[PDB]
Amino acid sequence: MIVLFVDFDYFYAQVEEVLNPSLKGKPVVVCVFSGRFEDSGAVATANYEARKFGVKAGIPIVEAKKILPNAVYLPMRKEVYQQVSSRIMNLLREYSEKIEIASIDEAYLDISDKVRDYREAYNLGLEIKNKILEKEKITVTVGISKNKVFAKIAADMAKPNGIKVIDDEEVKRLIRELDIADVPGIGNITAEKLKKLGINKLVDTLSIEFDKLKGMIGEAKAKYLISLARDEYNEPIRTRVRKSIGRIVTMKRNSRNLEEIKPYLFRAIEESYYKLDKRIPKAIHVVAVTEDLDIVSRGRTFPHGISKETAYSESVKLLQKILEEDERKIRRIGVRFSKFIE
DNA sequence: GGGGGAAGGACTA
DNA sequence: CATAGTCCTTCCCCC
Ligand SMILES: [Ca+2]
Ligand SMILES: [Ca+2]
Ligand SMILES: [Ca+2]
Repeated sequence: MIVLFVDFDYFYAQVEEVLNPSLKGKPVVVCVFSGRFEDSGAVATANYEARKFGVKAGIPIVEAKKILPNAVYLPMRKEVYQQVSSRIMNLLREYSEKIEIASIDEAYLDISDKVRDYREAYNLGLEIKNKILEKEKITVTVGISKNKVFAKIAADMAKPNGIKVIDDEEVKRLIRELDIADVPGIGNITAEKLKKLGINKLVDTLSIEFDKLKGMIGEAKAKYLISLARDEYNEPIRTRVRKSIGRIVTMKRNSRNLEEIKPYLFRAIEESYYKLDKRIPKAIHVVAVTEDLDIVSRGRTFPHGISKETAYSESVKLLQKILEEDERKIRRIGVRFSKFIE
């Protein structure tokens, strides 16, 4: 199998650079201003000019400002990035039918039937990079290998504006030399737990009692790392299997005023439909988190399929039913979609 | 056997 | 609640 992975480089910040070219070359830091007080919140993504000085994903905005007081700090514009992202995903759609959109900034293409080998996979990666740069002026990094995991690792290694193939032999080498912390889906907490079991490489998970490994990190992650270590990993590039897809936004002030709530609910729906993409729900649940943090929800099933605009109007009715049946103010409001058609 | 929902955990998917 | 959101983990009801 030949898998080609694409990640859009320092995406939120790059998009901002594209919408305002004067920012290029200067440190740029997109942040999620949490609203608790001036500069509360954490950095979402920073460009490389900012990473040079340690400003990066997840550190407090207040700290970023101490290290780089004169950088350009911008608020998160999730909607803008989703729109720019969907267009890029549409371009990727031209290169393969088997595509798996993983998040707003990345996707996997199974190109097993479009190319005969890595040399051709590589030329295709350059084509793709050139297409996106041409259409949207956004640089991306391509990772190519025998499965999803190694294709992503290659992009992580080659970024930004890069391309890299990890052939079968290097896969065998990496299974032995790759810090476990660098494996997709594996974060710090799990990394630390394994360090403590004296595990630092994929290969290491092959010399420990499965039940001892499972006991520390869960069955799913234990099988996972193991199937990789045995170069036995092979999961299809399939549209992800999801129970429900939703979004819950925290409002600025608790409320029970139908008109005041609406906007937030709609932003929730908007975002939700962007995340649903081709998937079509039959069920919609409106979800409210009350002032005292209780969860209240009212849903409805539609034998046909729920269009975005129908979700807009049917949710409002569900929201009204909630207000009539619970007199508490609402703090957070959102929606959930489930039971998809095939 | 596994869908799928509740509530807390871990990853940036 | 106390960086937010997304997705994962564990457990239990239920088909
Ligand atoms: Ca990225
Ligand atoms: Ca990414
Ligand atoms: Ca990452």
